[PDB]
Amino acid sequence: DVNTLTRFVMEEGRKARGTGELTQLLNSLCTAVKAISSAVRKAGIAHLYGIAGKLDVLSNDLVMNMLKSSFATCVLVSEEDKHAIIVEPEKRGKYVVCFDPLDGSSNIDCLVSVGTIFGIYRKKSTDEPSEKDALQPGRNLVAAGYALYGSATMLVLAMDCGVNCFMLDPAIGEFILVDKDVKIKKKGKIYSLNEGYAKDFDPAVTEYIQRKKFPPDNSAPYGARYVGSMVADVHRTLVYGGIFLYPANKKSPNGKLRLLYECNPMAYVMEKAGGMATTGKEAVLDVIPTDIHQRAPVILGSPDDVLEFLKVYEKHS
Amino acid sequence: DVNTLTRFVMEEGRKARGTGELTQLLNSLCTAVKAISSAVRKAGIAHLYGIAGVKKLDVLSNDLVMNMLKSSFATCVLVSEEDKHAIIVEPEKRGKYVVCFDPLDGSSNIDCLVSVGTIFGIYRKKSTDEPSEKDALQPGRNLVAAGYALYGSATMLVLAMDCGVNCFMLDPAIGEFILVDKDVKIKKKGKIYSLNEGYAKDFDPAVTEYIQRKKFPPDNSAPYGARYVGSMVADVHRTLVYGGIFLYPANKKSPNGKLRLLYECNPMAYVMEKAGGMATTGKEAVLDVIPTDIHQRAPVILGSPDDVLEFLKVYEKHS
Amino acid sequence: DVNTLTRFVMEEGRKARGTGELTQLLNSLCTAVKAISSAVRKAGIAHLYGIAGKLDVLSNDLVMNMLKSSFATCVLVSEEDKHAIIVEPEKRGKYVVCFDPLDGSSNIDCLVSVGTIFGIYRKKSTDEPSEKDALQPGRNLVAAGYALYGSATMLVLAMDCGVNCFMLDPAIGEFILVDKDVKIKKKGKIYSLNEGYAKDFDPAVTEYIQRKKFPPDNSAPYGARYVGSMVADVHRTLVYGGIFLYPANKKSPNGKLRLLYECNPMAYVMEKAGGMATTGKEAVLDVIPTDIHQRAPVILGSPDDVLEFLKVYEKHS
Amino acid sequence: DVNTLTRFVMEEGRKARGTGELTQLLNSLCTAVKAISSAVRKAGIAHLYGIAGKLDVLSNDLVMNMLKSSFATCVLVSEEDKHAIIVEPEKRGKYVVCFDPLDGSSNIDCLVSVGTIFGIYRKKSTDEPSEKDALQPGRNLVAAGYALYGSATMLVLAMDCGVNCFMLDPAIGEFILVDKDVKIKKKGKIYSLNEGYAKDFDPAVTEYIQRKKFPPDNSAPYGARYVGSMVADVHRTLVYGGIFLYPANKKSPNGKLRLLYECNPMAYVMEKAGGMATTGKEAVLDVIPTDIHQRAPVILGSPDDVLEFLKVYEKHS
Ligand SMILES: O=C(/N=c1/[nH]cc(Br)s1)NS(=O)(=O)c1cccc(Cl)c1
Ligand SMILES: O=C(/N=c1/[nH]cc(Br)s1)NS(=O)(=O)c1cccc(Cl)c1
Ligand SMILES: O=C(/N=c1/[nH]cc(Br)s1)NS(=O)(=O)c1cccc(Cl)c1
Ligand SMILES: O=C(/N=c1/[nH]cc(Br)s1)NS(=O)(=O)c1cccc(Cl)c1
Repeated sequence: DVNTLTRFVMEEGRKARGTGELTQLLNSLCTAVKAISSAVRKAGIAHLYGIAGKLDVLSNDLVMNMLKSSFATCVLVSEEDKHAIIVEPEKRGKYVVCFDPLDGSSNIDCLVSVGTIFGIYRKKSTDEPSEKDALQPGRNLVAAGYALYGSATMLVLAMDCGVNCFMLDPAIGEFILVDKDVKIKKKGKIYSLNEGYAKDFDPAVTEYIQRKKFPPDNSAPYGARYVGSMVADVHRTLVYGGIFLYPANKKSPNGKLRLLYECNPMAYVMEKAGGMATTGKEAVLDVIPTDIHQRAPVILGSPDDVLEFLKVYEKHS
Repeated sequence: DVNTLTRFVMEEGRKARGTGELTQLLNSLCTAVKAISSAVRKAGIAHLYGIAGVKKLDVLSNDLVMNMLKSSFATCVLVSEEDKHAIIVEPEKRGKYVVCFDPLDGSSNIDCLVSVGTIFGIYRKKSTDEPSEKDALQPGRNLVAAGYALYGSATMLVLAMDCGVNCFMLDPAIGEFILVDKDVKIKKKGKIYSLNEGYAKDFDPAVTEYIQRKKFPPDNSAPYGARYVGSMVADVHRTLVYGGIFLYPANKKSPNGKLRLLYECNPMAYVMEKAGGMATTGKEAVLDVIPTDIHQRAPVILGSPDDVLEFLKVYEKHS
Repeated sequence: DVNTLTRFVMEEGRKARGTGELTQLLNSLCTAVKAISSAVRKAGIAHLYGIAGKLDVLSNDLVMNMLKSSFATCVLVSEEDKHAIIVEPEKRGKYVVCFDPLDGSSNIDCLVSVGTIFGIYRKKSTDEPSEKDALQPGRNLVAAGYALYGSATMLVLAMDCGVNCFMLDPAIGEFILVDKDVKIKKKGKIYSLNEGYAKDFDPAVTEYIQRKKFPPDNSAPYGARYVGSMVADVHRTLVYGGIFLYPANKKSPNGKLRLLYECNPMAYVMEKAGGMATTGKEAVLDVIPTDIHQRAPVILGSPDDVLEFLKVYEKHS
Repeated sequence: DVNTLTRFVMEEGRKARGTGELTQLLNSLCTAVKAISSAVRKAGIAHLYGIAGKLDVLSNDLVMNMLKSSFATCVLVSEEDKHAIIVEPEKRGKYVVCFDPLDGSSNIDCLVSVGTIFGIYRKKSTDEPSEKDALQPGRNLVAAGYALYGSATMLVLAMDCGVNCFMLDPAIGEFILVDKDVKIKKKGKIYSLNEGYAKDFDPAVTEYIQRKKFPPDNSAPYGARYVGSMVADVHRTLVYGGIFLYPANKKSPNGKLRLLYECNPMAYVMEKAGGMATTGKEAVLDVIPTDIHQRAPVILGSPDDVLEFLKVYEKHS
């Protein structure tokens, strides 16, 4: 039987006998994603160019509006907003969502794949909601995922039941389930990082990469892929296996990427898919945050590859 | 005024008082590219998943381009990455142009939603003889027109001709290519390098040193950033937009590189040069190589002239 | 607040504290309507004309398959099928659905508006599901409506809460709520029927139509519109007021329109809009059917006009 | 061999060895139509209804700006504008274009089919361009036709070579040629007019219609259809045969439909497809306009139908 994202969320919902609040939130987000996809693919661009005589802002506005009006959220953290948004009393629900509405967008000039990253938490207690409700480790995530706007638009959604991939059929505006209960490869053949900054690498990253290009065990060198758009690189890592790194270098002791709405959601997907995600010192999902916009170093991917990185990291102490 | 691919080509076609054969061919190419875009974006996939309840994308793309160009009445010889021999347009349908194309480059990785693209190169038929494969064995310098469609976050057609490089965005709401960047030029010098470093162990000594300089400059400037989508169209378009360098060079294991000359390297080299950039095999100009085999490979280094020169410096230092 | 069909239905569903079955059915139906729309609008027609080297049947398959896989239905009556379809046991839910997957497709050659009409009942007994479960008077309906594939695609949904119209935004495949709680005008200015067949008219219809064209007082005669496509004429009757007629006569004593999946859901929509629908002898919604494909006469629309028609009808009784 | 509007026009443009100016006019009109089609199908309506927190006017702007920018036109007349628009000198071309950018749009509240109608003349006078330039009889037309935004969008183009029908495939934004060298039936079985004006009909019309309902030879009575939107009524007349009438009445002593951009284009299409269009007095195409917004009575369709009507017009002087 054909399955759609809306249908799959409603049946998972009916199974868990929940109130429907998580379904309303996910459906609202699904609508936002289709709106973002439409804009990203430049639908209606001819009007801008004067046929009848911003994108990251629109993306944020779309996600903000869709979630507020969902009556399922109370606290919203976005890459585009210095402070958490507190949902007005009347539209309040029990969920905290942290999102990146259009990751990769500063490089949209070249039509690079971009994406939307999201993670959903249950609010902490009865206390009037505040920014603190967002300061939660990944381990608390109820659901997470992303929409990649690549050659086609795909939504990846991870929850307790696992990871499922839905392709947007733009002819009908519907996410079709194409990959069920997906699991990452145990070990891959591709590593992904910005090698351009080799100079600043932690000695362990240097040795790990060296092991990829010159294995001392006669096996084939890994290929390298690095798009520079996190959703794109993480998606390829999920689909093909391998390793993706944005490591802590001595000048950036906490990485570049953001914990709340890039690192945590991706780590949740990875683990739900049977891969791993570490900062080097600990599981990404175990980091306890003190700032909504704080950074984290991150290495994720196939378990065999991330265990191999960790083993090297342990050696260098 | 608002300009569209078709408006642009008819406009240029009139300025030069041509027959309209090249215009008819581009129009057809544009129709096939919208159809490839639609399918790449997975419109109608719900039916394949049994919503009511065929072809692989590379095959469909090939059939779309072949069939559009044939029926254009503007072509006589078609070479595709997908077909071993040149296709010889049947006589009733024959025109004066030779097209070499890769109908869906980068498709071997379409499983992870990577940016894919269509690449094309157009030649005037030289000789007087019945058309044949040999007509496609023209050096890059003979190209009347070339470019590519990139099916990325959005769809863009890049069209290069004698008058420069023009970038058209597809508005899928109306199915028009909108001219959004006129007469494009690449930066003299960029801050990105693009190649598969995974295969460093097989690098040409010259490639190894060039890359080491990018990562640890001797003049202590800031090191370049690295990017490699692994899809040529995407890597070459970024090169064109942010400047820098893209490499797919020869080594011992592949003395002639991996990328194809007629339908990948030539068209991208032509684009690069019309945008005032540089494309080299290391020993000669990509555009100057005389082909002997329609599917022959070429090493390619292309991008900002200052990066390409700097690579040649290092390549010369190693003979 | 922006509202969609999915969000609307989940909202009305949580208010009523129902299980979700109705909502899964409406979501499935809505997905089918999007697919019918895309095909009606000829998306992908270039492939059939050879760019690379049934519509009534497809519309039927889309609805049948989406409804079957909704888990919300047990008996399906279609214009297109001789007998009722009984959903296999693993898939059985509580609703009986009666539909016309592509009303008006008869004249789709001239690109006249076509539509999808549906009516939803609850199965009444715990008997094994059979055709008989579809033999309910329209008073028994839980939901009814239609999709109109016209200049735009619109979904009109009637429930106890009233009639709501949703406009499909094809950019994103969401039906947007555009008219809340619609009511028909008390009296209209438009009469709609096939006047070409006047020689066969009942003498009551003849006189009623004669009075529309030749008022006894000094009032404006009525204008006339007849698309010949039932969804289009009914939707116009809904928005502008007036009367639509496909009445009985000597040659066709039970009219020509089908009761289960044409007259009943239009009668329902009309009555929820504060309008009327009669056979001439009784309300359409009170007819007890004995055959799934039985015909009914229908005269519907503004209450003042239908009451007037009934006045004239009775004069010839 | 698949054919598209742009390709067909180029092929035709090359045969006749023309300069390409008309091809640029037509391509520009084709682009305008796709943009109107997309607005009429309400793409991006979600943004108007607050998802991120006038159509005849837009249809007019699209057609005007596309025509102006084509360099192929000098004088433009539009249903929407009081006076002829005189193209600025730097953009001037040789063609005069009369159009109704969105016909039937007054009833679009009910999602009735709408359309775009155009007629194209070569400028005949050597005077500076002015309104007079648009005042030629329809006999002078070089090309005419319409787009019908029905259940799908079709462009109908009529020129010297006859009438051709193109279906818009909105997946790729290309009009695909679907019916070549179209001919209307010699005699039809449907008549089309607003019978609500029966009180104002002159005796010839009244008699003609009587015959359609009560044939004096015991052939089958005609069916009646009247969408009330001219493009739809005329397209059906084209596709199925029969007759479409809009005679004069007390509100419209000179008739209702506009001669320049409603009656001429349709008459031209009708004549090229082997049909007829009359005012009762003379061919619509032979009427010599004096005002750009002047109206005309029109009776058009199958030849044997218009001939039968003209006989009855004769019998009443
Ligand atoms: O969807 C829910 N409940 C429902 N009941 C009926 C319908 Br239709 S949806 N509940 S939940 O939102 O809390 C939930 C629980 C688990 C998984 C999901 Cl994805 C959603
Ligand atoms: O289009 C051409 N001529 C025309 N005549 C009328 C029209 Br409309 S187009 N000629 S060409 O195809 O040979 C040509 C020449 C130069 C540039 C282009 Cl891109 C196309
Ligand atoms: O949807 C229902 N309940 C729900 N619980 C949670 C979600 Br999310 S929907 N109930 S119902 O399907 O029975 C129903 C009841 C009344 C109206 C509607 Cl249109 C739907
Ligand atoms: O198109 C024209 N000429 C051309 N030359 C090359 C191309 Br490509 S089009 N001429 S025309 O515009 O005047 C013309 C003539 C007859 C029919 C048409 Cl529809 C168009």
